[PDB]
Amino acid sequence: NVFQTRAGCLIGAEHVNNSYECDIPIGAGICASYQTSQSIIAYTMSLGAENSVAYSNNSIAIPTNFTISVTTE
Amino acid sequence: QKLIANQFNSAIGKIQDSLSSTASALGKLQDVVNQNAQALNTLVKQLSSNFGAISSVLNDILSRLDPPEAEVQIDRLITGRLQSLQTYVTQQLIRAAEIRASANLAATKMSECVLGQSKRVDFCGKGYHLMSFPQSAPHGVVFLHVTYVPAQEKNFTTAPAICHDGKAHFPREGVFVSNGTHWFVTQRNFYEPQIITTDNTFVSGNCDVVIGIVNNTVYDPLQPELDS
Amino acid sequence: ILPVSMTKTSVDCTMYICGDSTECSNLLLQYGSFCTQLNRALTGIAVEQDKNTQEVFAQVKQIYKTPPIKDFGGFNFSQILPDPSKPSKRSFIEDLLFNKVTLAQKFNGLTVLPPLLTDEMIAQYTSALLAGTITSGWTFGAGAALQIPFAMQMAYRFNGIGVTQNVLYENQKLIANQFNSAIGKIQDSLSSTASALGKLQDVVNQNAQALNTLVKQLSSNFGAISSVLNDILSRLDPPEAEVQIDRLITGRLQSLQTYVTQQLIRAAEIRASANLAATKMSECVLGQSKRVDFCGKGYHLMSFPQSAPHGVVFLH
Ligand SMILES: *[C@@H]1O[C@H](CO)[C@@H](O[C@@H]2O[C@H](CO)[C@@H](O)[C@H](O)[C@H]2NC(C)=O)[C@H](O)[C@H]1NC(C)=O
Ligand SMILES: *[C@@H]1O[C@H](CO)[C@@H](O[C@@H]2O[C@H](CO)[C@@H](O)[C@H](O)[C@H]2NC(C)=O)[C@H](O)[C@H]1NC(C)=O
Ligand SMILES: *[C@@H]1O[C@H](CO)[C@@H](O[C@@H]2O[C@H](CO)[C@@H](O)[C@H](O)[C@H]2NC(C)=O)[C@H](O)[C@H]1NC(C)=O
Ligand SMILES: *[C@@H]1O[C@H](CO)[C@@H](O[C@@H]2O[C@H](CO)[C@@H](O)[C@H](O)[C@H]2NC(C)=O)[C@H](O)[C@H]1NC(C)=O
Ligand SMILES: *[C@@H]1O[C@H](CO)[C@@H](O)[C@H](O)[C@H]1NC(C)=O
Ligand SMILES: *[C@@H]1O[C@H](CO)[C@@H](O)[C@H](O)[C@H]1NC(C)=O
Ligand SMILES: *[C@@H]1O[C@H](CO)[C@@H](O)[C@H](O)[C@H]1NC(C)=O
Repeated sequence: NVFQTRAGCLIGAEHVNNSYECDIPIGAGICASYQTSQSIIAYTMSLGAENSVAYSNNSIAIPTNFTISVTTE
Repeated sequence: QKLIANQFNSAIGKIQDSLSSTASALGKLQDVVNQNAQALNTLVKQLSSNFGAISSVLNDILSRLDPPEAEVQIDRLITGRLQSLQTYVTQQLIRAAEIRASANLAATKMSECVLGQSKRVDFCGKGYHLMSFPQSAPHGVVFLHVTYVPAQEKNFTTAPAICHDGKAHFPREGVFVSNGTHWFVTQRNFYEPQIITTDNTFVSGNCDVVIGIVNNTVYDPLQPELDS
Repeated sequence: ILPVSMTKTSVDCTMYICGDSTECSNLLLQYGSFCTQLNRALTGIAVEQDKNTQEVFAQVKQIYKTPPIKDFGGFNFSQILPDPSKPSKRSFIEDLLFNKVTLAQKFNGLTVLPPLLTDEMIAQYTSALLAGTITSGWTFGAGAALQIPFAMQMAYRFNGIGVTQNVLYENQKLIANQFNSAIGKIQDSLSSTASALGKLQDVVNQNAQALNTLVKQLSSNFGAISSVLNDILSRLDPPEAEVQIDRLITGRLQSLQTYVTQQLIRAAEIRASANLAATKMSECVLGQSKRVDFCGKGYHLMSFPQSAPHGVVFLH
């Protein structure tokens, strides 16, 4: 199986119309990953989940609860 | 208090388990060691190279060739090894500069996040910063940032101000919210409704200039007391 | 304006020094492992270049988008928000910045690799950041985004800089008009003047000059009869032909050494600039800063990021 990208061309991996997070970077927005079938797929990476706040000129959102988190650096 | 204590204990247990299970979290500290080991190994392995001479060992050359060209071979080896050492030293200098650049940031973080509380956004961990605890590590330091994150949201209907007697009342510290029928004033980071009164609001002129003002009664804590 | 990344370059060693010459490669093999250190250093530089952009821009968990109705209390953000009409989802000022920058052609063993993130992804990232800043304020930098009317957000900022909110609420039209006029003025200044983006053009010029010098170094005799490997091989007796070739090999190797060292130093400087840009994006944009002269002269209110070729642009 032969696939052509902007950073050369990839053989041995199949194209997918979906989009997921980047697992193994390749270049020009193309990331490859190991599906599950048990094959290797080359897709276009997705930046993140779509979201749209319900903005309005007289609407607010005030939290009613909290959570304490510990982060290691 | 009890809920926060339990959450902190659970977070500490969770990070301990995460460190105990996954071993790929210390890549930053391992990269320096691997790079230095590779540099030293390459520098050592560079010895066994002819560099254009007959042999890679000068003792063999001296024990087989007479001085007039043995010295030429030795000079070739000298040039090669000297330039290789030059390259290694330059690489070490650059890497040491990078490490010092990182150590300065580590010192700044230790001075600010640990010894005090930082208002710099996204400097001592995601969310609002509370405190930090330092932990040592081989050729490095590890911080445990403690942060505060709001959890469960709601929906309300705000208002920039409120008219009571033609005047305009603004919140001293907080916002005006409505649960559908009544109006309250609450702090901006935790839902805690309170009755609107002359202790949470300050007057500022008439109320035909503000855009979006909605009028409702404002309680006075003195009239009922004066009634008796 | 401040740069964030440089060109993603890589140069082959054997092809550069001994391009199509078996004898030259055989001679070069005697020098040890000098054909791998340069490749490793350039690979590290490339990975660092990718990481710089990945850490400067990718700071949003989701991809927010502005509501269709642009009712922001009189403010006008149409000059910075994305334009769906354009084939690429880039704003007006982003297009202006892209058209103000001008300028792989060599094939002596040198290649350039494309960046991991295309410009469309960078535009989407900046659009998400800007929409989050407009709609939710700074609450989207801590947890989930919380909607809030823009006038109330501006009142919060005014209270942040020690000015009572009734100052804003009773002058709203004046601040709206001043902000719109300022946006128009900066757009006109960017459109007219051309020397504002020197900090981004000089990096490209330096890289181009370095590559051009490295290529031009091929035509140096270095003390030999000629600068062509084939010419020396096809004319001279091999026992002295190899002696002549040694000088060329040494010269080209040391030239590669010099180029790699210069690239390393420049990459370190660019990394420092990228770290500064990331700090500014985290502080000025996702919140309000009390550090004097950090987010622009005067008391800081807020900021808007805009992308640029190999760099980022803030509007404090
Ligand atoms: C705020 O959130 C906390 C957890 O994040 C809630 O505490 C939990 O309450 C449930 C009761 O339904 C218990 O079963 C859990 O054990 C509690 N968790 C912890 C860690 O104590 C808390 O109830 C929430 N606040 C409100 C008002 O509901
Ligand atoms: C909005 O909040 C007010 C104040 O809490 C609510 O008014 C009270 O509602 C409870 C029942 O939920 C009654 O027992 C009280 O008598 C009400 N207060 C008064 C002074 O009459 C009101 O119901 C809330 N609105 C909604 C839609 O939940
Ligand atoms: C605040 O209350 C006043 C009543 O005192 C409302 O003013 C009335 O507005 C209507 C329509 O604009 C007029 O026809 C009346 O003559 C007004 N009354 C007075 C006494 O001036 C006002 O509408 C209220 N505020 C809001 C936002 O509705
Ligand atoms: C925000 O400003 C832009 C200026 O770029 C306005 O777009 C112009 O609007 C006028 C009408 O007042 C038109 O005559 C121009 O042709 C528009 N220019 C462009 C480039 O389209 C825009 O209208 C303003 N926003 C609002 C809500 O009016
Ligand atoms: C799905 O992918 C195939 C190639 O694998 C492509 O031919 C097809 O057009 C894609 N589907 C759509 C809707 O684009
Ligand atoms: C507030 O209402 C909007 C639409 O009315 C909704 O999309 C949003 O989820 C609501 N907020 C919460 C916290 O549920
Ligand atoms: C809010 O927007 C609505 C339109 O969606 C408009 O009718 C209303 O007057 C606006 N409120 C204010 C205070 O301007």
